[PDB]
Amino acid sequence: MKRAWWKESVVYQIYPRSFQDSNGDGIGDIPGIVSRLDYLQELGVDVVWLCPVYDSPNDDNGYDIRDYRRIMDEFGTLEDWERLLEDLHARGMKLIMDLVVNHSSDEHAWFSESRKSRDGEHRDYYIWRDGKGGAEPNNWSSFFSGSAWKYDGETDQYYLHLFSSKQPDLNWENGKVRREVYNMMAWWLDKGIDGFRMDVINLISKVPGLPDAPGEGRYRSGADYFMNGPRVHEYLQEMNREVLSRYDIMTVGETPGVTPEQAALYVGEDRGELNMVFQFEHMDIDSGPGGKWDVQPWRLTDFKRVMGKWQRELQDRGWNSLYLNNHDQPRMVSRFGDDKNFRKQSAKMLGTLLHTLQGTPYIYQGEELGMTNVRFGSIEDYRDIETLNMYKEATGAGRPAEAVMASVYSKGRDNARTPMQWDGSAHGGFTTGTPWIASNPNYTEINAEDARRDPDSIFHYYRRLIALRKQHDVIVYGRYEALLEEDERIYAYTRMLDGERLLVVLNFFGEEADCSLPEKIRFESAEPLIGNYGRSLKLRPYEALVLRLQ
Amino acid sequence: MKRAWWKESVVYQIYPRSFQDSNGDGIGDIPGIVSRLDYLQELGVDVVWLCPVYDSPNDDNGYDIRDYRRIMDEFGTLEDWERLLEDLHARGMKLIMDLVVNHSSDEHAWFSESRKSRDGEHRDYYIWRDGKAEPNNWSSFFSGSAWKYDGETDQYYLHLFSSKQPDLNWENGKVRREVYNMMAWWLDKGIDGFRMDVINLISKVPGLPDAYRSGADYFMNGPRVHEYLQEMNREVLSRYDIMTVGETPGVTPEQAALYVGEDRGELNMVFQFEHMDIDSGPGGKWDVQPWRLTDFKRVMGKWQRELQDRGWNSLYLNNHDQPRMVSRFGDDKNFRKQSAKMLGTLLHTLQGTPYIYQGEELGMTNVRFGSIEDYRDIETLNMYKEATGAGRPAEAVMASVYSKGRDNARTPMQWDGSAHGGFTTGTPWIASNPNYTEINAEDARRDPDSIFHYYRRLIALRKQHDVIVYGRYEALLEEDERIYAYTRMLDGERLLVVLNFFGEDCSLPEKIRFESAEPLIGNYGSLKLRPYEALVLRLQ
Repeated sequence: MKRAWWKESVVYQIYPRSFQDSNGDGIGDIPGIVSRLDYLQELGVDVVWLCPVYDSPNDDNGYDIRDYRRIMDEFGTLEDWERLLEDLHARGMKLIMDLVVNHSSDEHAWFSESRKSRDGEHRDYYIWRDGKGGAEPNNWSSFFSGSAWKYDGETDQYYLHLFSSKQPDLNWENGKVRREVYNMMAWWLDKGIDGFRMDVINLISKVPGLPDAPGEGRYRSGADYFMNGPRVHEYLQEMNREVLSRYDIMTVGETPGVTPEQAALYVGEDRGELNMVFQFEHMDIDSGPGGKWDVQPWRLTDFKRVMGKWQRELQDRGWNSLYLNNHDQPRMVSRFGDDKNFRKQSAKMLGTLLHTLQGTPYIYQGEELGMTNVRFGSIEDYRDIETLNMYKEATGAGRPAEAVMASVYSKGRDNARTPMQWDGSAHGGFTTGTPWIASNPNYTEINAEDARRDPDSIFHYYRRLIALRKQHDVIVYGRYEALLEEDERIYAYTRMLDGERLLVVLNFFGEEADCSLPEKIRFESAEPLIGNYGRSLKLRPYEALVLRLQ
Repeated sequence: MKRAWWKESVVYQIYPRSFQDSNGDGIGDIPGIVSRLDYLQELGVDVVWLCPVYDSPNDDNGYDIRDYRRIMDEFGTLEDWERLLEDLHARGMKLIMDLVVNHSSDEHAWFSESRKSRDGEHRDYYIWRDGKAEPNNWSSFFSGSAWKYDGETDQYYLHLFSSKQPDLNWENGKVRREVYNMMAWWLDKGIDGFRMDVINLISKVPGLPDAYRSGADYFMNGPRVHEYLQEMNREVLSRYDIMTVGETPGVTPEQAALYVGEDRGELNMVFQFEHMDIDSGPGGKWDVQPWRLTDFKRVMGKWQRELQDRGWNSLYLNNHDQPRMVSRFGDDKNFRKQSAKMLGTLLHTLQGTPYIYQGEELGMTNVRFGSIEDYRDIETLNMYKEATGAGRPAEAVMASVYSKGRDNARTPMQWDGSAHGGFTTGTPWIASNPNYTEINAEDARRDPDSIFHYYRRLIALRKQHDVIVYGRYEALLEEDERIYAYTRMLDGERLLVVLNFFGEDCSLPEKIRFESAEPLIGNYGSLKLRPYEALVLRLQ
């Protein structure tokens, strides 16, 4: 439809804590990011998205912010940060920032002022309500564990904590709250950040009557009332109008459990809200009805459907973000691929997908190296307010630990927050000392040096995926139309733009499949732009080829 | 801010059923409206809002539509209707239509197809859900639950208003798309606006929550109202030159701003029910309670000040769903004339689009029939039944019906002093108030010092001064609980509207310095006081 940079951009997500350490603390630093910057520029990353790098008590790794206008002591100083912006702006690259705004820290001046009394202005900055029958005002649950309300005797009432008790949710139904949100955004936008990734933007508004959750139970989901709220769109349009407009930026949003059509009101060209959004609908292919922990077998078809559905739906007006792994999610080469049998091949084709699909590709740390989910011996080797709260509770319910651990091993978050693997030394040359979380012992195999050395490496495939992306318009803007849809072993689609065509045939299993191509897709000019392995319908295991039909 | 006709327009609400009958049936007809059209033109009415005049079982009297594209048999034919449009357009006047889109009828083509099975396309045109017993502890507006069970499908259907008013699924495009077609169907014919019925009740919280009790939190001011209205505006309302008012229950000045706002591109104006709950209390509408003039003045001023800068206020103190004003906020017995005139001054010397209901100009009073049998309203006659079940004292139940009932305003309009104030030749569907030997149109049109001519004079000056329409609002003596005073100023022009809301000291402030007294109008033809008096002095 229309052209823009963020459309033909590739964003690389950096979890600071476990990217690069420059002081031997074990916690990754911004200056550490600066040290490794040449890596990203060689890969060809265009935009960089650092996870939250603000002042936090570190209950949820930065998402609970004590001060918005201060860089987290552990990461560095505003200067160390300013360097990264400069260097990146000098390497021709861009910086994205994490907007965590529906919830704040307990330590934020506001909350410390809120809890003080029922008379202070700051009391309505957060959702304080009175208990329904000597308990919580609803049967809503926290995401990590337990209720989403915590009591305070100083005021004799509960406060909404849809996440950790240290993440008190903000009352966006207060002009003051919203107005202050815009100031901090401007504060950073005034400094030249080239975009704002917004954290759970659709959780910003709650149903006015703060209802309970039909279905009863001890503690259940209030997702029908906080998620995809009534005033969500009312505020974003204010945000755009108030702050986003006056700056040239890119805007992606963490919208969990949004339907394509709901997204269109976020992602829509003329909506004037956000530029793109993170749907979690393809993160619940392996997940089941009970929760994220309900790991279930998954059908390639139904996967292809959610991918295609989203691709087709937002195509005409709107832009799809392409992501299969973030810091909250397990790593892909394992999840949708063979971590053991065909790690390298798996990653290459899965990467092909997100790169030969329409939308803004996102890459998370280590994706390029084909990093695998981690399986530490004990729970002690883990550190996540979700993991160690799902364990505690489930074990308190008498549930088998081996079972509870099996869930942690596949659906955990620290499966992705392991010290990145740069080299084969101690801690994959991340920290000189000891890491805050154990490093996967794979670094003697999975590392950056090997990749940058090995010409047939995952790193160098992604490079080329990015390289051809900049060298053909079909890849970015081209139409989407799938083939052999019913087939449960071959994911095949075509990207066409103007007269240009692309045939992306993929094999999601470790079996040599039958490339029985249709006739609808005629060809007299086979032009393999890229291939996992360098009519032979015998497609190799976990193989991926993007033939340019032309 | 900006200028537009609907801003300096006066709408007259017509309840067809009890306006004028031209076939002795008792039921008022559209052709009957045509007969009496010279009355409205005389008064000065610019726009005419007929209540629903479409094919209906007549359960809720037009608000249950079996066919949207057909005029109710009892009212006339499309031609009889077309005449009214032509005559009105030829008298320089306009027609507003009722848009009952929230709820269809059971007899409508869709519902009869919906209930058929779980497979037909029409199944998702309405809100059918599985029970939980019933889906939710939501209650209907008339009585009982807001869900009725069907065995054919073994599920309940959402009926917020009545079992004969099945609510429509606005999360379906096919529903919405069809809504737009009928709108265009009428708009193609040249109707000069659309009064929309429970517009904010179109969208329900997706998970159909439990709250028998009010589910207002979810159906009212729902999550996709503003989403749809923009679509509707975009798809149809923008393509024609019209005026649109919306029936929005329980809307705060700020929620309205999203509906009434200039830049929102949704609705031109809305009907707030916040000044209809001054006399009402915490239990319901029936909880008649004593009311403070200050708190009344607040809700009036609040709304006037809030929507002032961008937006437009609708000025209404009685509709077909509400009791009459000369009685409610005035003395029906002591100073009917004075109560009527000062209450009219308010809505005519306040900023906004003044709405007049039938008989407001004649100072018609709330009706007190001997028995309940003399009443005919689904709401009235359903509470009475429920109340007897809880063992409510009929005396108390009727005392509620007498004040807060809807049939108070739907009695045959009193044109003259003959049988039925010259409404029907036969017998009226509802007994006519015997006041027609006192309260009538002829007397008004005759008597120069009549309520009719005061409203007319209010309508006149309205057209002759811009301050009345567009002027700024600022109140005075706000704490005073007896005198409702405010000032309307525009450019250099000022207006001082001093009003006495009771039958009994005009200690004017100095902030309001004047060196030119110019009484544009006055109830009764320096500082004084008078019973239910109202004067609009133009300080200038």
